Amino acid sequence: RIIPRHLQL
Amino acid sequence: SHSMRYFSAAVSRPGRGEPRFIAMGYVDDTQFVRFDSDSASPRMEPRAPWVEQEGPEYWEEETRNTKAHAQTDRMNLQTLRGYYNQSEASSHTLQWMIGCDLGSDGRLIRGYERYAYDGKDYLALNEDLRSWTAADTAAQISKRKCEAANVAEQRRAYLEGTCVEWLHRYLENGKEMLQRADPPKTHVTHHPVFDYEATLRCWALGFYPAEIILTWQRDGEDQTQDVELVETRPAGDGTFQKWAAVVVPSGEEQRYTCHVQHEGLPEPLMLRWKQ
Amino acid sequence: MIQRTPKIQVYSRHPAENGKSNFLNCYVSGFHPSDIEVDLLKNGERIEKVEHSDLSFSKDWSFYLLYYTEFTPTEKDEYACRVNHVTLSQPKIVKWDRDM
Ligand SMILES: [Cl-]
Ligand SMILES: [Cl-]
Ligand SMILES: [Co+2]
Repeated sequence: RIIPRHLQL
Repeated sequence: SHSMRYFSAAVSRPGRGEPRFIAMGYVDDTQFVRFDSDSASPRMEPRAPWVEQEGPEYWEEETRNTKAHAQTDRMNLQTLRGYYNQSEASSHTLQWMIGCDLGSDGRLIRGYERYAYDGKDYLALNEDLRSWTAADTAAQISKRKCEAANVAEQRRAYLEGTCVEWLHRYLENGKEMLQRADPPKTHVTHHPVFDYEATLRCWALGFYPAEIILTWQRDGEDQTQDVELVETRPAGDGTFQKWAAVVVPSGEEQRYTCHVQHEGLPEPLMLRWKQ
Repeated sequence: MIQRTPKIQVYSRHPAENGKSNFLNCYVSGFHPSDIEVDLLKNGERIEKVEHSDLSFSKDWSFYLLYYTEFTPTEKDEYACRVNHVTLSQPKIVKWDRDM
């Protein structure tokens, strides 16, 4: 299960 | 000991199209899911049999979220290009890794999340999963951004909840492939030179996981200093290989013993060349 | 920028025997950036239909790939791996030594 969102850098 | 990891790589290629985005999930050393923006029809795809049983809702949700990651990362590529005032014509690489480690009791021992830009550490979530470490003055902008949004809270929630829970599920579903401990097949090879010296090569084959220790003993002493050790490599069938070689004086082969240590092993074994 | 030249290993999946078809592997790792060219050669002859695992990367961020293809060892047949990368002024060739 991948984490829902990627971080906004 | 077990772990689950997800990795991603966003690679810009000005003049050759939109940045390529690949994402993949691993359980220990086994890849089980893969997404590639260069695919005819981008989507999260299975890479291990034990994840193929997940229903359409799972794949639909994984693919949707991963497509979102790709869009966020393409945007990241270009925020960082700005941060470093880099040329619009230049190519760059943004890598990500997130994961949870489970101890031998099965509960979380550690989680992460880190980023690298052009092969250099950029931003990392600290062990306490509540703070961040920026590698430079650009990353400090990202760090301040994450802190202001209290995002660590959400990353920690995933690492402590979802990550652990699903790792436990995959471990059970792919129990035969994942919770297995092949021991390596071992043997030593002899390679003479004429009267003076011979190379003894200690082989470790068909083992899993990749973690292994190989060491040479001469009457009970490590030789590390003069031992050539190759990087552990994949056989191609789901197992790994590795060898350690040592040049010894001809006639004293029997004085050397190889020490192999692998989890599938019930007791560290000791090999000695057969004449 | 960071530049890491590829580490290369050429080996077979199972012990070399002359006559038995086996698997010729060329493990390329520790490189960056990710762009890379890899060919498996047979007596200098570029082998077709060669496959490769999915592009991935290690904990240290360096990339790695595994190129492979079925083959049959021979006392006369020389197998090697040709690799080109931005870090290389010219393509690099590593010959398959059944003893390594
Ligand atoms: Cl450079
Ligand atoms: Cl540099
Ligand atoms: Co440089």
